[PDB]
Amino acid sequence: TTYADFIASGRTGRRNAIH
Amino acid sequence: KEFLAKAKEDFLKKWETPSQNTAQLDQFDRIKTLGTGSFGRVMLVKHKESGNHYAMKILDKQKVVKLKQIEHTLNEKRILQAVNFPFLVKLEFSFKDNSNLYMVMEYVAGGEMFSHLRRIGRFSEPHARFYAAQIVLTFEYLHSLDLIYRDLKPENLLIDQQGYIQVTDFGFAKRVKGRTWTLCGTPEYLAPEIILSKGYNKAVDWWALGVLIYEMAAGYPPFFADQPIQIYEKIVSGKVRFPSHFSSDLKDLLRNLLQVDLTKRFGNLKNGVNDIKNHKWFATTDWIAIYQRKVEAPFIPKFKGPGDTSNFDDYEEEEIRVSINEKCGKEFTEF
Ligand SMILES: Nc1ncnc2c1ncn2[C@@H]1O[C@H](COP(=O)(O)OP(=O)(O)O)[C@@H](O)[C@H]1O
Ligand SMILES: [Mg+2]
Ligand SMILES: [Mg+2]
Repeated sequence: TTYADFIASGRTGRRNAIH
Repeated sequence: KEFLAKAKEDFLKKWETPSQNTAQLDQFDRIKTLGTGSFGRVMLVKHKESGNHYAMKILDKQKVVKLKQIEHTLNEKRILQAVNFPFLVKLEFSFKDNSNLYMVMEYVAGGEMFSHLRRIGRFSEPHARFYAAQIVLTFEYLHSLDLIYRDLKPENLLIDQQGYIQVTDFGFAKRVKGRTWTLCGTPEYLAPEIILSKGYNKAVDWWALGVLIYEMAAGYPPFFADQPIQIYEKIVSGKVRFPSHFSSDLKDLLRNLLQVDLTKRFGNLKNGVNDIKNHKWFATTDWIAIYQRKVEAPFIPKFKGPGDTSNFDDYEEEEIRVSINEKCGKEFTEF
C-alpha cells in the first residue's frame, strides 16, 4: 500500500529545508 | 475588502520603521528546547518580571552567514514584527548580542501539527478543512501585503490552546512585487516552477496548500521518495494519485491547487482567492466564524498548566554561548 511504502521510507520524520 | 486596506496601513508603518532591541537576554530564564530547525533552536523561556512564558528562537550569527541566510534572516524579523493576524504567531521582543540573534514569540503550547498528524495517522476531511480554512485566510492576508511565505508544512504549524492554528517560521518569507528566484523550501512542498528555475510568484503558496491538504487528509504527502532528487521528478510530472477515501469534492479542489500550469492554478486566476473559498469542498465553511475563532475546534490539546511542554518532543539541550567579541556586527545592523 502507499501508506506502507511511506512508513518504510526515510522521510517520515521532521523535514529540513533546502537552501 | 475594507479590513485588508486598514491592515496594510499598520503593516506599512512597521515595515518602514521596524522595532529593534526591545529586550535583553538576562530578562529571561531558559527552561527547555521546544524544537530545532534547519537554522535555529527554539526554547521555552520565562520572562522574570511578568512571569509569562515565551518561545525564544535563537540564531547563531556565524551559522546564518555560513548558510548564506543573511538577507532571509533580516526578512524574517522585519516581516514578523510588522504583521498582525489571528493565525500568525506574535513576535513580542527581539534583540541581539555578540553571538546570536533572538526572536521572542508567544508560546504556542499545543505542539506541532506534525506530531499530532503522524501519531493519529491522518485527519478526517472536516478536521483537515478546519485547518485549511485558516491557512486560506492567512495567505489571503499575507499576499495582500505582497508577501510570499514559502515554507508551509506541518512542522511550521502550531496548535494553540483553543485548537486553532498558529503559523510560525518566517525564515523564507519575502516581500516582493514581481517574480523571485531563490531555490528554498522543503522538497515535498516545492512547486514545479521553483524546481524548474523559471522565476515564480505567490502562486507557489497555493501549490503548497494543496500539498498540505493532501498530507493532512491522506497521512502522507502526494510526492515522496527517499531522496529529494526523486521527489523533484515526481513533482514536475504532476501525476497525483488519490486515496480511495478522498471525497470527489476534495479531489477536485486538489486537482486545481496541484496544477502544474500557473495559468490554471486556483489562487492565481482572475477571481484570486475566491476560487478557493467558493469551491464546493468549503461549502459548509463559515469564513467569518473561522476568522473570529467562534467555531469549536475538532481537537483540543491537553495542557496541565503554563510551561507545560508535554506536546513537544524532547531535544538534546545545548548551552547558549556568547563570545567576548562581536560577530557579524555590520551584517546585522538593522536587526
Ligand atoms: N511560537 C512557538 N511556540 C512554540 N513552539 C515553537 C514556536 N515557534 C517555533 N516553535 C517550535 O520550534 C521549531 C523551530 O522553529 P522555526 O521557527 O520553524 O525554526 P527553523 O527556521 O529553524 O525551522 C518549530 O518547528 C516548532 O516546533
Ligand atoms: Mg521551521
Ligand atoms: Mg525556517
